[PDB]
Amino acid sequence: ATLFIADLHLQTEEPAITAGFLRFLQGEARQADALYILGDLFEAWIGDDDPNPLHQQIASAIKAVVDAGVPCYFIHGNRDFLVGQRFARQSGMILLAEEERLDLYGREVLIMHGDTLCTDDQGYLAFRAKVHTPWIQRLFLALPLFIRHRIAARMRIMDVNPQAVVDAMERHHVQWLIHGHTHRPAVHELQANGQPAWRVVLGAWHSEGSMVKVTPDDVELIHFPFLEENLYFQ
Ligand SMILES: O=C(CCCCCNC(=O)Nc1ccc(S(=O)(=O)N2CCN(c3cc(Cl)cc(C(F)(F)F)c3)CC2)cc1)NO
Ligand SMILES: [Mn+2]
Ligand SMILES: [Mn+2]
Repeated sequence: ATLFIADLHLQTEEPAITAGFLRFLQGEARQADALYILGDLFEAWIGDDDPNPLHQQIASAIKAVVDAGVPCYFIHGNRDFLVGQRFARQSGMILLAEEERLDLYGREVLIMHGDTLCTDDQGYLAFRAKVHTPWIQRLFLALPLFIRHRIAARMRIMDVNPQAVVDAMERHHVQWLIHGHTHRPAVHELQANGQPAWRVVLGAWHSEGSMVKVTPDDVELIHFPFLEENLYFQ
């Protein structure tokens, strides 16, 4: 099976989500053919030179999955668009483009974070265009770390446009799309390329975890607890 997760929004102040993700990496992920992280792995990112200990803790845990034979892939979210090749090397992850078409057991599947499908929010899309401009990213990353941290602290949900969904699935000629961003886990039926098509949405990790599991036989949207919930009787 191939696994998809997104919208964990990991951060120091939410250790329960981190512990849930570490358990996921040490258990479920080790049995997978591959693990894809469709953006918003971290609640914030100001560059790969950040000494935040959580970053190294997460990189080591993902690296252990990769070393166990499970390739891991990352598409950027709107929270963590500055994740770069240094973190890719630390974690063993492979960075992918904003849209990718996958062969999953003979099923062609488009994957993306999902924010680019929210074409009704033109203000957001203009902000996105600016922070994805390479010369702007370069200038921001050149600032001292302490300045970047102040900017980020100081700076501290839209849904998809149905026609943007059809356009993306016809551009890639797929009948299956998996994304996150909207935090509304669901399976939507539509029509694309003259045939029934499906859009599968991941959940954010709020109280419990969420993943999509693709097998040769089906597509599974799965909700599971962060920790081992030991039975006990009354
Ligand atoms: O979860 C969700 C969220 C719902 C959708 C909300 C969309 N809005 C949103 O995401 N905002 C946002 C805010 C702060 C951060 S940040 O703290 O990580 N960090 C990033 C780098 N960043 C920067 C970069 C560059 Cl290049 C240039 C500059 C500037 F401005 F100084 F020039 C700053 C400083 C701030 C990241 C994202 N959807 O699924
Ligand atoms: Mn998110
Ligand atoms: Mn997002």
